[PDB]
This record gives sequence, structure tokens and C-alpha cells, in this order.
Amino acid sequence: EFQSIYSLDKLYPESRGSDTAWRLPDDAKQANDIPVDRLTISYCRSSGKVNSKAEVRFHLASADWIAEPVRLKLAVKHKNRINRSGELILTSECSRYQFRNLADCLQKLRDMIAEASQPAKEPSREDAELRRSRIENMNRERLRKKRISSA
Amino acid sequence: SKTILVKMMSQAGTGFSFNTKRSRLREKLTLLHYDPVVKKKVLFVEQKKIRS
Amino acid sequence: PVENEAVAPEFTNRNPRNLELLA
Amino acid sequence: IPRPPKHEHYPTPSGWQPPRDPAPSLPYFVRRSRMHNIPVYRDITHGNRQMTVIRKVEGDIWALQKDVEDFLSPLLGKTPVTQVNEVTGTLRVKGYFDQQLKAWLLEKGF
Amino acid sequence: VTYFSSRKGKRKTVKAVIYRFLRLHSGLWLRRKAGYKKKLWKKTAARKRRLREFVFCNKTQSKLLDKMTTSFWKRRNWYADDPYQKYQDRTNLKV
Amino acid sequence: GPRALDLLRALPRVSLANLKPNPGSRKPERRPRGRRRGRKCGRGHKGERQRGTRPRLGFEGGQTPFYLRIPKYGFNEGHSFRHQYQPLSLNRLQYLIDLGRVDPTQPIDLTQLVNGRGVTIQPSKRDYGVQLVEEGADTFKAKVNIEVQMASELAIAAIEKNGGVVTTAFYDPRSLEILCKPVPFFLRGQPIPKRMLPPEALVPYYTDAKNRGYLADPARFPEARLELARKYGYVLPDITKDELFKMLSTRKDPRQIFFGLAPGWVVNMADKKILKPTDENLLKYYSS
Amino acid sequence: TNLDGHLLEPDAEYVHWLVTNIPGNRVTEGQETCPYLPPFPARGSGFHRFAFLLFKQDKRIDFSGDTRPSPCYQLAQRTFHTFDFYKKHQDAMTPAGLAFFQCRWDDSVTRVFHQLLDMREPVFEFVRPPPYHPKQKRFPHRQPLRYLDRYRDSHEPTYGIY
Amino acid sequence: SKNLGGKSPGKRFGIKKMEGHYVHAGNILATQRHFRWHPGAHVGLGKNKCLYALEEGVVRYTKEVYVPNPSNSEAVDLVTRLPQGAVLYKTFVHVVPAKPEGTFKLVAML
RNA sequence: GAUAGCUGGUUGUCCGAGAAAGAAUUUUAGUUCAACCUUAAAAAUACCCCAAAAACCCUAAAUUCCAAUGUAUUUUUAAG
RNA sequence: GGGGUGACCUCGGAGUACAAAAAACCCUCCGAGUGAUUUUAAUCUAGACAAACCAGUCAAAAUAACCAUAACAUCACUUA
Ligand SMILES: [Mg+2]
Ligand SMILES: [Mg+2]
Ligand SMILES: [Mg+2]
Ligand SMILES: [Mg+2]
Ligand SMILES: [Mg+2]
Ligand SMILES: [Mg+2]
Ligand SMILES: [Mg+2]
Ligand SMILES: [Mg+2]
Ligand SMILES: [Mg+2]
Ligand SMILES: [Mg+2]
Ligand SMILES: [Mg+2]
Ligand SMILES: [Mg+2]
Ligand SMILES: [Mg+2]
Ligand SMILES: [Mg+2]
Ligand SMILES: [Mg+2]
Ligand SMILES: [Mg+2]
Ligand SMILES: [Mg+2]
Ligand SMILES: [Mg+2]
Ligand SMILES: [Mg+2]
Ligand SMILES: [Mg+2]
Repeated sequence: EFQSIYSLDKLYPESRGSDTAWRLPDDAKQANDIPVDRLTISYCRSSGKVNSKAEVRFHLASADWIAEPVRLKLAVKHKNRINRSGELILTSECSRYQFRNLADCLQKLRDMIAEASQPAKEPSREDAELRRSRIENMNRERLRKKRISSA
Repeated sequence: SKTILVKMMSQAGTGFSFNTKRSRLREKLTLLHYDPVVKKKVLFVEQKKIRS
Repeated sequence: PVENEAVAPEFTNRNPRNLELLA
Repeated sequence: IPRPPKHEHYPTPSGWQPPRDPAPSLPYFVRRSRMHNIPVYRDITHGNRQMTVIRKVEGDIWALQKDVEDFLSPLLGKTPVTQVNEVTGTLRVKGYFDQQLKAWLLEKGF
Repeated sequence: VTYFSSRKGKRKTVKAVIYRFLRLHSGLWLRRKAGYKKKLWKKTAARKRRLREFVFCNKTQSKLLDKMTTSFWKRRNWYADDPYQKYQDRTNLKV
Repeated sequence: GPRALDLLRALPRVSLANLKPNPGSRKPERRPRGRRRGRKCGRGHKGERQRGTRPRLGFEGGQTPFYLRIPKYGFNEGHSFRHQYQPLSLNRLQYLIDLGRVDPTQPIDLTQLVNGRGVTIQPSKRDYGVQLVEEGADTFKAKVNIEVQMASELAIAAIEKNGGVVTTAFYDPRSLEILCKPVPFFLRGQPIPKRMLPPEALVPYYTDAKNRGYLADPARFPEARLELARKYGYVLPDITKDELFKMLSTRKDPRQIFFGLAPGWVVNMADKKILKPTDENLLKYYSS
Repeated sequence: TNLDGHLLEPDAEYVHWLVTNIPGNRVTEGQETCPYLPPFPARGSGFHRFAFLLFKQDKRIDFSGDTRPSPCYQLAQRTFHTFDFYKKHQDAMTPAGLAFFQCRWDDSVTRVFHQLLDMREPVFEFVRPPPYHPKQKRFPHRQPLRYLDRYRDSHEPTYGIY
Repeated sequence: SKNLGGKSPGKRFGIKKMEGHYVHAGNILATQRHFRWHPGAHVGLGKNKCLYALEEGVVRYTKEVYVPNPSNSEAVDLVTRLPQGAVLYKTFVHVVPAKPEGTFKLVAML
């Protein structure tokens, strides 16, 4: 009931009720990205280093909250982390808190979605680790260039 | 043949000086040093004189 | 389970050129 | 100190658990602390001597010592070194076994 | 060291050690290398890095500093954004 | 059970004539008397050590001492002006709530914590209140209206996931002493003073919505809560639809110290009365 | 024969294509004892060796023990020991041809593992031994402040009782 | 009187690790004023002619032929001045690595 | 009750273990560290140590590091 | 090898000190209190030498710029 010159009501006259800080502005964000209810989240606490691995599995083909080109780009690029049952799986082991581990998994998913959604991706590759593969491919095509019909 | 101690400042704009020994009978010193602020090879010119 | 699913996590590569090719 | 509130599920989220309603038939009773915790602490001496102290024991403390040695023998492969203060009602095991002894006393219902 | 003061009868502490030393709660004392600001043009980059690096004290010097400091400097301090808060404790010390 | 009580029957009466301390509780003092402990009495031969004139501690026999050869560097420079915050883990808070020391049905404050013996605040040691850490954020299942001075993002998120309210307020040393020990202050005979504002070093921390500052704009609180929820992957509960929403949303005035009381009131605990000022200058000074 | 790639036994090898009783040069006319199987090296452990060995024989060797079925997708049945094979067929067979090549993992090994072998693709990694640190001292004399970080279990603040 | 400055401590120039000692990476094998022991396999060379281990293993000491750098003029001149059957031999210190480079562990069976 | 790194003196019994000096110092009549030693406490390797190994013009007695073996000692922690 | 006079006081090399290390004398001899030149020679960090302490020494991996193959500045007994 007490009031002063520095009270919140006298400091910010735009918001005077006590319930303005407890509203749920669903209109601000209507996209509703990452529907966590549709994700399979598992925690494995390995102790003895002590760390809680978080594993986020979700069916990529059944993921309808992303566009079809985005899903195709995911299935093309991140096929190394896609289960044989089609379930894309992300894993985090950095922090000991499952909260931070799940946050890291969600951030990885956000980066993947953004990289597959932006069309300005130039697909830049490194050089220190790719020069060897390039030389090996050239030296193997130097032998593959034989032209003789068979089969 | 007495030497001289001169403090040379970078020419890449960032404040970074280093001291070096030089000959007294020589002209104003100007070298190419490494500036860790810009991480490049920057020209360093003789700015001040500290010790004889 | 699947009889082919045995993995024996300690995989031994007796190829003397393996690490040399892997740099 | 207020008595702990009754919860619908045990153990509580903080890992606390009250004793059993009846008393066990063991010839000894490890009375809870004034904060309703198990009186199993750890002690350090000379900077390198690590001991575990079980306090607030009422009854045949030799039976508790025997049970503690029978419980700690398979973990170390040998009988652990123990001291029994009978006039105080205190057991002192050589080593850090506080968590294991707490879990053991919880299973025993103390 | 004044073991018994004249006003309060308490034990005093020397201020030089608190001016040029830092005590971690685990008993370790942290200090700077002597000469890390003297004639930097005459020294090699490796020697300059060795001088700039912090260093610990051994058992005798640590006990000496504990004798010269009071109990106010051996307390647990919870500072806001303390860089040495991660070093205030000791882990995996199998003695 | 206590067979010693039955053994005491055959033993004679316990009196002041048969009383012995514990063996080893009293190390006997030894005096410089006899053939062994005499004859220089543990001091040695001539010099300064037998005559009791050896130099002070840091002295090394004229050599420049170790405690003076090391260069001065700022390690404790301004240590008596660094704000200290006693840490309180969510694990310890859950332990207190589960053991019944603090009640989640009421707004939890520093006074409630010190009453429940969860934290000990030494304001003379530059302590500035309690900070919240996240050491037990995984198993925190309590819905409380917590009031701390500093909080971490993980702790705030762990409290919001259960559906509580976190708020970081400021207390100058005098108000902190009063809030920690209110009864010793009520027995003092002084009116409740005003709560001083945080300095410029802490104003950006307490006027920020991400820190849930008590001086922050209440319009930005739901946005920050939604950001924390979408970052940590938990659904933000409808706090306004709770039966204890009044207790969850109860607040303190930035000039107020206690709940329900006001600056300028005198609590007469002998007669159970509250003397309130009526003077216009008194009221203006106490409400400024 | 695939020398590296057997997941269970280290001292054993895999069969990929065994065809005996070749009349002269016509390899297709000879009966294939083991149907052809594509190389399936794991993703982590790379650069396996695959060797074609050609043996010349005198008699018409007939065997029912070394025969493989027509699908032949069982890794337990596709386990070879060239030493024992040559010990069994040492009287007639004599090795005269050899051609070995290296092979690493590509995007078809997942297909070979899933469709043909009916398995999950095993992924390995080249881990390194942990770095050596001396016994931690009580008073590390003249050591840098980062001495205490070499023996840290995790870079997370742990508040014991607070 | 006339002879001054002859007082100087020994620089402790010697061999730290002997043959058979299990050393770690960075362990100084031997310090020297002049080139007495030459580095061989997995043994580095500091600018003060000191020898340190680059790998973790067992130290060995061998006698091996000496082929100098074609730029070191003094050594090349001595080489070309040697007779037709002469071969320079030196004492080399090696480190035979014991631990393997790494192992292949199964991280995920997807 | 000045101060003395200087001299002198320093009061019961018995038992256990038990030290001859490297470095600084207006320091060599003294102190402070190290190495020894005492009292407790944690551990595990401790001495003896055959091969093999330790430089180039000549170089003795012998050293360093090491298995086995014969013994039980040694290292850290806290007070000194 | 009493003090006084004379000489010395810090650092490095060789012998004493023959082969791991250390090792004194008002012991026998050399020297240093810097010059010349350009490759102007970084950050961070495992692990080690040496050492009472203070100080002194090396150094793998990783990082920014130059060959896309070196960077320890070099020489003056290089040690001072
Ligand atoms: Mg204790
Ligand atoms: Mg005494
Ligand atoms: Mg006395
Ligand atoms: Mg005596
Ligand atoms: Mg006498
Ligand atoms: Mg005497
Ligand atoms: Mg004397
Ligand atoms: Mg006397
Ligand atoms: Mg002096
Ligand atoms: Mg406190
Ligand atoms: Mg000499
Ligand atoms: Mg000397
Ligand atoms: Mg006197
Ligand atoms: Mg004296
Ligand atoms: Mg021998
Ligand atoms: Mg031995
Ligand atoms: Mg004489
Ligand atoms: Mg004179
Ligand atoms: Mg040493
Ligand atoms: Mg490098």
C-alpha cells in the first residue's frame, strides 16, 4: 500500500497494474519455432568426468514445422547424424547441467535450420584439410581416366 | 662508440611503442616490426630517446 | 538381438599405412 | 527447529527421507541429528588422515561396528580399520565412506 | 610483527605482505615475479613472459605470510566477478 | 539399552572425590626442572636464541627479505569496497523448503532466509546480500516467490520453469543490517529509514529486465521471460492463472525495507503497536 | 579378402568375392563360392586393405565347408582366415597373382550397411591418450596460476554447502 | 693478488636421463656446453644445445655415423679432408616411443 | 626492569629417539633458508643393485642409472 | 694465516676438481661491465633443467604475418 517517488507506478506510468509483468504476449511471437513437445529428449548422466549428455531426437521426414526445401537440405548436409530410421539426432555434453545441454542442442538445431533456410549459402570449404583430398582425387582420376568399354 | 636507446611508435595508428638500442652517429631509425594490436607487419619510426 | 550388431568397440586396424594416410 | 512437513512421495526432491515408523530389531539405534539428518560426517587430521564418523549411536555399538565391517569388506577387499568410542557412542572408520554409510543407514531405516 | 598490540592487545598484521601478495582460501599464496617491470628492452620475450607470469609460494614462505597476516585475510570472500574465485578451492588433491 | 546405567548400580556413589578427565584431554605441562629439562632449558647455547633477542619474523639476517623483495601489485587493492554476495544454491533452497525451514507459500526474502538459517550475512564485512547460483538447478522442484540481490540466468530459468518469481533488489549496508536483524533494530527505538538507491555501478544491473531488477520496467518482464523460456526449452507457465498469484506478484517499494511496513514507522514491541508519523515534513522526507 | 573391417575379431578378415575352378581366363564361367559384396569400411577407422589373390591349382578341388549361400549377408559366415584356407588347400593351390588396394568410407557404405547387411552404421573416432600431468603438489613452488586448472575436473563452479 | 675472477659456480652440465629411463614429452634429456651427445629420433635440440624428449618413451644411447649438413662449412671441410675409409661416428640419444598415437573407439552406432 | 649478536647463571626421577655446517647476510662472536634430526599421520616402494648405457687427443682408484636378490626402509602431510 | 699497510669484493672460461653432478684458498692463468650487421626476432601453453629463497634456463602442440619447405636474430673462444 506504501508509495514513494521512486515507485514503479510513478517511474513508468505506461504500466501501472501489478499484472503487467505477468502477461503472456503470444502475439509478439506467433511463429512458434522448435515445438519442443514434438522432440524426443533424453538425458544420460555419466559420472565418476561428471557430465549430463543431452540427446534430442526427432523425425526429419515427419517434421512439418519446416519447409520441404529446408528438410531436403538438412537430409543432404547432415546425413552423417541421421539415424537409419530417419530420426535426426543432436547431442550435447559440454555442461554438467541438462538445462544448458538442452539449450546447446536447441541452438545447434537453430543454426542448422538457419543454414538450410538461407539461400545465400555459398558452401565455403577449408584448405588445410582439403588440399590432401584434392590431390588424392586428382591422382586417382589420373588412373581412372582409362577409357575401355566393359560389362 | 656509444649507443643510444630510442622508443619507436607504430605507424598503424594504434598506440604501441617499443625501445631498442641504436648507434648515435646513425640517422633516425625506421624498421618493420610486428604490431600485436593489428597483427600485421607495420613500419615503426623513431619517436623518442630515453637512455644514452 | 542382431547377430551382426556385435561391434567390439576397441577397433584394431592392422594396416601399417592407415595412420600414414590419415596424416 | 520446525519439524519436516509430510510429503506425498519419498524421497523428497532434495534427497531427504524420514525414518521408518517402527524401530528396527537391530541391537542399536543411530539417532537422527537435530536437523533430521544422518549423523555420518567426515573428518580430516594432519591434512592427510581421512576418517568417517558415525555419531549418536545408542545400544550395542559393537554390533554396529561388526555390521559396518561386513558391509565395507567387499568394497575394499579387506576389513576396514575402525575405532569404537563406547563412552561416547561413536564409530570412526579409516577412510571417506560418508555417502555410502548414509545410504546404508537409510536402507537400514535409521 | 606485533603479537600483542598496545591499544587493543590484539595481534597486528604487516601491510607489505597484503600489498604484494594474495592468499587463496586453500592456503596458497600468489605473487608477482620480481623484476617484471625493470629493463624490458634488455630481456628476451621468453624471459619477459616468465616475469609476467604469476607464481605460487612454497610451504615455508606460505607459513611465514600466514604468521605475518591476521585471520581477517584468511576468510572466505565472495566477491562480485572475482577472477580468482575458481582458484579459491582445491580439487583432486590426493595427499 | 544403556547398560552403563545398570553397571552404575554396583559402582559406588559418584561424587567430587572420584572425578577424572578424559585420557588425553589434558597434555601435562613441563617445567625447566631436573636433569633433562634443565641446563639451558631448551634454549640452546649462546647467541640470540638463548637470550631471547632474535630478530622479527620477516627478517633474514640482513638479506633483503622475501616479503619485501617482491614488487607491489594490486591484489587486495580496494578490497574493503568490493561488494560481496553470499551464494545460495538452488540445492540448498530446495533442502530448506523440503525440511520446512522456509515456506514457499509466503514471499521468501533475506529476513526469511536468515530466520531459516539458510544464509548468514555479515554486513560489516562488506556483504551486500545473497546471490543465486545454479548448483542444484536440475532437481529444483519448488515454486517460490524469491527475493535476492543477484541471480544467474540459469537459476532464474530454473525458477521460472517451476513457475516462481525472481527479483534482484538493492540494499545499502544499513538497510541490509536492518533486514537481516529486524528485532535488534526494533529494540533500538529508531524509525524505519528509507532504502537508499543503488550506486551508478549497480544501476544498469537493477534497471535491466534480463536480471529482473527491482527498478526495471515491468513491461519488459514478459519478453525476457519468453526469451529465457525459448532459450532453455521449457514452456512458460501461466502465472496469472495460479491460486497464489497475489503472493507470487507481491512486491516491495524501492524505498521499503520490510513487507507491509513503511519508512518512518516505529514498532513498539512492548505494547504491540505501530507509531506512524503525521507531520507533513516527516511524511515528505520518508516518502521521498 | 578384406584385411581390416572385421568388427569382432582383430586376427580375422572378411570375404568379399570367392570364385574357384576358373577354366583358363574365363572368370565368369567358374563357380562363385562367395557372391560379390561391396566394400563396407567403417566411417571412423578408414583406409582398409582389399586384396585379390589368384591361386593356380592342379586338381579339380571340391569342398562343401567353404561354400557360402546365395545371399551370404551374415558377417559370422563371412569370416575368413587365409592361413587356414591355404593350410586346407595347400596340396593343389599355389598363389601366383596378387592385387591389393586401399579403401575408405564414403556415402555408399551407409547404404551397404542398412540395405544389405541389415545393420546400423557403426561410427568410430581416432581418440588420443589423455595428456600427462605430474602428481599434484600441496604447495606448487613457483608454478603459474594455471597450475590449478590442469587438475580441474570440470570448468563449472561447485558450491559445496552454499 | 694478481689472479682474479676465478670464482664461478658449475653450470650443472651433464646427462639427466640415462638409458632405460621412461621419460615424457618435454623432459630435458641432457644439457651440455659443447656438442657431446647429439639428438636422434624424437629428441629435440634447444638453442643452448640441450636435448629434450619430443615423445614419451624409453631413452636409448647409440653410436651412429655422422653426416653433417652440407651448409656447415667446417664440418664439410673436415669431411672432404677425411681419408677414403674414414667414417665419422657420434653418440646419439634417442627416445623410443611406447604409447601408440591413438585408438579407434566406437562413438555412435547409428 | 635503558640496551646489550658479549660473559656468567638457569633448581626432581626414569625412559625413547637423537644432530659437526651448502647459500645469503656492515656477515663470518649472530641470524634466515636448505640438507640432516625429533614428534604425530597418510601411503609405497626404499637401500644392495649383473648386463646394457654416460665425448671428443692420453688417462688410475672408481662414479651415475638400473634388474634380480638380502633386508625394511623410504617418500609425502602437519608441527617444529 | 692478529690487526694496520698492500690486495680483493659482482659475472664467465681452463686447471685444482683424470670418468654423473657439486666442491674451497690473499691458488695458477684468461677475460666482462660491450661492439658490428639485419633475418627487428609475437601471443599462449604441455612437460622438464637448475636452485635455500630471490632469481636464472629450455620447450612440444595451438594461434596472426611472411616461403605456402625456416624464423633458435648472427658474429667477436659466446660462455660473462
Ligand atoms: Mg574436524
Ligand atoms: Mg617444552
Ligand atoms: Mg609454562
Ligand atoms: Mg636439559
Ligand atoms: Mg647445573
Ligand atoms: Mg658448543
Ligand atoms: Mg654461538
Ligand atoms: Mg651459558
Ligand atoms: Mg647489506
Ligand atoms: Mg559470510
Ligand atoms: Mg672455475
Ligand atoms: Mg663456488
Ligand atoms: Mg638485560
Ligand atoms: Mg655477532
Ligand atoms: Mg652396471
Ligand atoms: Mg632400483
Ligand atoms: Mg699467524
Ligand atoms: Mg687499504
Ligand atoms: Mg633437480
Ligand atoms: Mg610450434
